[PDB]
Amino acid sequence: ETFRPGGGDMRDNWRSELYKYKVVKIEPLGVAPTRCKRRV
Amino acid sequence: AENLWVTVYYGVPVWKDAETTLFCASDAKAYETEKHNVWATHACVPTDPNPQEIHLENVTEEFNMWKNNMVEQMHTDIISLWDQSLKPCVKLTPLCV
Amino acid sequence: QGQLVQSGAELKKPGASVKISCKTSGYRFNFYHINWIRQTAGRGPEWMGWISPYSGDKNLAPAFQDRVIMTTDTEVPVTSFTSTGAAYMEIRNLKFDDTGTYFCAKGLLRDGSSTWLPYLWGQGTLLTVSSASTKGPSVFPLAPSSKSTSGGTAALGCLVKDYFPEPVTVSWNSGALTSGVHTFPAVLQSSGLYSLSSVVTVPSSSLGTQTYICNVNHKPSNTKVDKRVEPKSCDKGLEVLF
Amino acid sequence: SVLTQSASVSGSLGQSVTISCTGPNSVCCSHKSISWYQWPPGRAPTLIIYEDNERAPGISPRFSGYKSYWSAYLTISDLRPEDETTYYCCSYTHNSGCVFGTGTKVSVLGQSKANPSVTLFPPSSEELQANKATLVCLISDFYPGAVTVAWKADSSPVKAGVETTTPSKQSNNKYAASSYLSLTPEQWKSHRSYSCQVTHEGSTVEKTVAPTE
Amino acid sequence: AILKCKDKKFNGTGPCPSVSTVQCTHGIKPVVSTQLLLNGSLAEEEVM
Amino acid sequence: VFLGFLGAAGSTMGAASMTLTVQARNLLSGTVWGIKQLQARVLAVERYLRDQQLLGIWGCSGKLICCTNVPWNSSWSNRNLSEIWDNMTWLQWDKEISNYTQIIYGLLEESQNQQEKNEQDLLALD
Amino acid sequence: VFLGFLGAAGSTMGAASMTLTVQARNLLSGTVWGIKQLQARVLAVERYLRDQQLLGIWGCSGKLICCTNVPWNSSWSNRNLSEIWDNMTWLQWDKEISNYTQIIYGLLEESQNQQEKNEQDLLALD
Ligand SMILES: *[C@@H]1O[C@H](CO)[C@@H](O[C@@H]2O[C@H](CO)[C@@H](O[C@@H]3O[C@H](CO[C@H]4O[C@H](CO[C@H]5O[C@H](CO)[C@@H](O)[C@H](O)[C@@H]5O)[C@@H](O)[C@H](O[C@H]5O[C@H](CO)[C@@H](O)[C@H](O)[C@@H]5O)[C@@H]4O)[C@@H](O)[C@H](O[C@H]4O[C@H](CO)[C@@H](O)[C@H](O)[C@@H]4O)[C@@H]3O)[C@H](O)[C@H]2NC(C)=O)[C@H](O)[C@H]1NC(C)=O
Ligand SMILES: *[C@@H]1O[C@H](CO)[C@@H](O[C@@H]2O[C@H](CO)[C@@H](O[C@@H]3O[C@H](CO)[C@@H](O)[C@H](O)[C@@H]3O)[C@H](O)[C@H]2NC(C)=O)[C@H](O)[C@H]1NC(C)=O
Ligand SMILES: *[C@@H]1O[C@H](CO)[C@@H](O[C@@H]2O[C@H](CO)[C@@H](O)[C@H](O)[C@H]2NC(C)=O)[C@H](O)[C@H]1NC(C)=O
Ligand SMILES: *[C@@H]1O[C@H](CO)[C@@H](O)[C@H](O)[C@H]1NC(C)=O
Ligand SMILES: *[C@@H]1O[C@H](CO)[C@@H](O)[C@H](O)[C@H]1NC(C)=O
Ligand SMILES: *[C@@H]1O[C@H](CO)[C@@H](O)[C@H](O)[C@H]1NC(C)=O
Ligand SMILES: *[C@@H]1O[C@H](CO)[C@@H](O)[C@H](O)[C@H]1NC(C)=O
Ligand SMILES: *[C@@H]1O[C@H](CO)[C@@H](O)[C@H](O)[C@H]1NC(C)=O
Repeated sequence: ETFRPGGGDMRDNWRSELYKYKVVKIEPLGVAPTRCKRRV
Repeated sequence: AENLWVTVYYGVPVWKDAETTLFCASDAKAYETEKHNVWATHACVPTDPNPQEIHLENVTEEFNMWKNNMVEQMHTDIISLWDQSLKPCVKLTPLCV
Repeated sequence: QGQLVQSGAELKKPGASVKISCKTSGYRFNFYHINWIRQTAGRGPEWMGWISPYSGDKNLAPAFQDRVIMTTDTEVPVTSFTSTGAAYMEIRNLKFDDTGTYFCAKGLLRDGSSTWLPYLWGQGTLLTVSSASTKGPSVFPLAPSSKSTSGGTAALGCLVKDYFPEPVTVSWNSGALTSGVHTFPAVLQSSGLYSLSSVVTVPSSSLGTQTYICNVNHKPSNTKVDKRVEPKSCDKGLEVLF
Repeated sequence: SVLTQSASVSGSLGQSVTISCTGPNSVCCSHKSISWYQWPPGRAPTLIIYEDNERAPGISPRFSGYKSYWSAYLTISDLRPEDETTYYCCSYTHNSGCVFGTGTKVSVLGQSKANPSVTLFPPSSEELQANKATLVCLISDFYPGAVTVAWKADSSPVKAGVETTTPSKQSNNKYAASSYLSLTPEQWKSHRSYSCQVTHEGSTVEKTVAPTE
Repeated sequence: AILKCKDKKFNGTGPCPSVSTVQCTHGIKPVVSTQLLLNGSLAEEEVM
Repeated sequence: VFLGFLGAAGSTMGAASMTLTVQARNLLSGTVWGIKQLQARVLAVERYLRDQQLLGIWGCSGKLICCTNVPWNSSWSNRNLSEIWDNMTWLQWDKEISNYTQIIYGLLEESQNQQEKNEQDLLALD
Repeated sequence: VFLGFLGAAGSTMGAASMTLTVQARNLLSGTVWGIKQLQARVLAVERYLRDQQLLGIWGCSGKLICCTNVPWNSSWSNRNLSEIWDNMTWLQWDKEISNYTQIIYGLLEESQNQQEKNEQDLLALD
């Protein structure tokens, strides 16, 4: 196998530093069942 | 009793993969470099002196460096950065003599 | 909602050691304990101990407090909620009363008063402790017999005679013929050797439309035998149909 | 074992059956938890009840538990043919481990009778060149699991080389067994025929092969 | 929030055993270059 | 103990219910390229008030925890009390009920405080 | 029945009081020309919090419906109970009381929860 230097797309240069990061959104609203009822 | 009832919880550790608008941060010593705003750091938010990193125990999340949007956002930032820095600069239109 | 697979059955002489593995899949290996329970024909079911892959904490029974070592490998992530792992256990100072089946079990819950409780179990690994050496089996073909003349049914099989130690798995046509297969338990002879029998019920009209090959496997001796059961019977009550 | 259960208990189809599980105060039952397991011989056990009265995930509501201050109980309503097996209980806590009981063999009554299917095999040609001779008496599909096997050499009792296995439960909720007779190549060619008598509930079945033909 | 993978061996794709969360990523210098990556973050143990 | 923001993410729901006041605290947090953060922090409060509006129109308003008079339908992944809070994470749980999340929300805003509060107006006049 | 957003607009006040949780739900809803919507959606949450602030400083906080300890002045269009909720729409009603709307608002924020809550501080110390 033969390997040669490349590049061109500068987006690759950022991937070498952003490989350990990703964006997520927090959705704090979660419903769950339990034996608890409110008042009347 | 034995029959369950729903209960609303606010502040649960629940997240999903998405894309948003990220902002910048670049220390406080970098702003002291001045020289009429070098590169980008002009109205950039000063970096938190004591950053916090919370290790999420028992958590296994899948990453994808090739399908990460932070790159496509950063790339469009540096490009736009290049244009804004050349707008108030001297145009060499009559140098094609 | 996963699967626990252990190593094959081994034969060990008393005084020596043996290491039984237990590979898991289909769930997070570190989120549940790994219990080890054995069962002999003299002391009944006995709980040996458990170990938490997350922390590494162990709790052995006083009976196995000074001759049993439990070890677990690191978790290998597959998905965000499932993974693959492997748990081991090492019992030293083997004796004659240590002969039986050893099981590994997954814990029930993560938190509560019954976290370590054995819920999901493996298939078990048979352990035989004897001074006797390993002896290969002798497979003999069983001639087809008449089961029902008016029904047009028959029954053929193979004979596994004189083997040691247990167990022995018998399949047909590389696992193609499974229906009507009845495998009987072995017998403990006076010599100390075992011998079982396998028989599959098949119609009499099937002769040159299906090949009957019984697959007897004996891993302890590392030998496999493929016998071609002759479809031509000798039963006079079946010869009428032919 | 220090944990004592009932030796044997029975129950009819469509009915219920209670299994006892007691012992000293050191194992039962104050400040102790009780669990139950369906453990078929030779197979893998299945968790039924955990924490006294709570059912395991995927367990039919036909099972129910109850613990007193001196003993615990397990009621199996609407009995099934596949419920006839051995059931063990376990005394445990959050810290300590498991202490299994003596065991309980549950017999389901009210089941239909099943005539045994017996097939006797003569010694193969490959064994006659060894040379040996082994008669194979296979027993299957009989209920309950309790049969006796006697051998005869030309209508004459055999007391040498007679061995019979223990009745084992199959997958179709029935029992099976196997008997073998060790003979010499001379006796196989000196006797007109050999038989395999199987007795069950007074009724005795018999299959006979003949070397003469 | 921004999640950060903290395992020493990670090819950028797949599940991560040791995950941590942060508000701001580390100082990433936008060095524009080709063929040779300059002034970047060094890998752990074996080269990746 | 304080694991921090999103600390008990891998912990059980019962355990993570102790860390509710932590993820709630850091949820709001107090020329171009500067408009990058403006449009982002505007969406930040819109995202906050959106959940707060739902949290208000339901029988809650008071954040963190609150009960409701809605029977748990077995079709919504029939699990037991000890099998949810002591054997499942919030991430793992939200993955199953995600199909019925929009359904449950409707039974909280409409069926409850619209019928409950109107019921109270009849009880408070006497 | 669900007539939808602004459904019972032509219906009586008593009937339209059943559709309160509907107009409240769709009230917040989750280079130039793109700044057109930004400045608009910013005013959207300011308009929301404005009403929410009034709804909070009064003896309400809890949305939809709430009672108050203010006697209805006859000068504010003296109508009867059955002549308001069963013979008048909210649009038609708001047209008459529009003159006294600012007056009533003052009797709710000042006269009540400033004197009521302070009263409670005296009742809660004992
Ligand atoms: C990430 O995931 C992991 C895995 O999923 C998870 O770990 C589980 O955490 C839960 C709690 O949330 C654990 O469940 C509890 O376990 C308690 C531990 O049991 C005690 O007893 C052990 C046995 O002691 C015997 O043996 C020793 C010899 O070894 C002997 O000397 C003793 O005398 C005794 O005979 C003991 O070893 C163990 O000690 C460990 O823990 C202490 C801290 O407590 C630590 O200092 C030690 O170094 C050692 O690591 C421990 O003392 C158990 O007590 C507990 O039961 C009580 O609590 C529940 C409530 O949870 C009550 O309802 C109940 O009534 C009891 O009061 C409970 O069972 C579980 O065991 C973990 N492991 C698993 C599931 O594999 C992490 O928490 C997760 N973390 C995050 C951040 O997500
Ligand atoms: C080029 O690579 C070299 C590595 O050979 C870089 O030198 C290293 O720089 C790092 C900081 O980026 C130093 O780490 C520091 O270590 C001290 C030790 O206590 C710690 O207290 C600091 O917090 C920090 O982590 C590292 O020591 C240093 N290496 C040596 C041998 O001194 C160099 O900075 C790189 N140049 C660039 C990126 O322009
Ligand atoms: C990155 O590493 C992961 C290991 O975590 C690789 O995933 C495995 O890939 C092999 C083949 O390359 C498969 O046989 C395994 O089943 C994969 N494991 C899992 C959990 O998916 C992944 O392929 C690697 N990526 C690249 C581009 O090499
Ligand atoms: C669910 O848990 C409760 C504990 O209160 C128990 O009584 C019940 O039998 C359990 N049901 C099932 C189906 O596990
Ligand atoms: C519960 O879900 C089922 C769907 O499986 C549905 O038919 C039923 O109406 C639901 N229960 C109620 C009370 O709506
Ligand atoms: C949710 O629904 C989708 C299809 O609508 C289905 O594929 C998925 O399995 C469902 N979730 C669960 C937990 O069953
Ligand atoms: C009611 O309105 C009249 C004006 O017609 C005013 O004089 C009177 O003071 C008002 N009542 C109260 C209690 O303020
Ligand atoms: C409100 O006041 C204006 C003048 O201030 C008056 O013209 C109008 O009639 C009043 N509204 C009603 C319903 O009377």
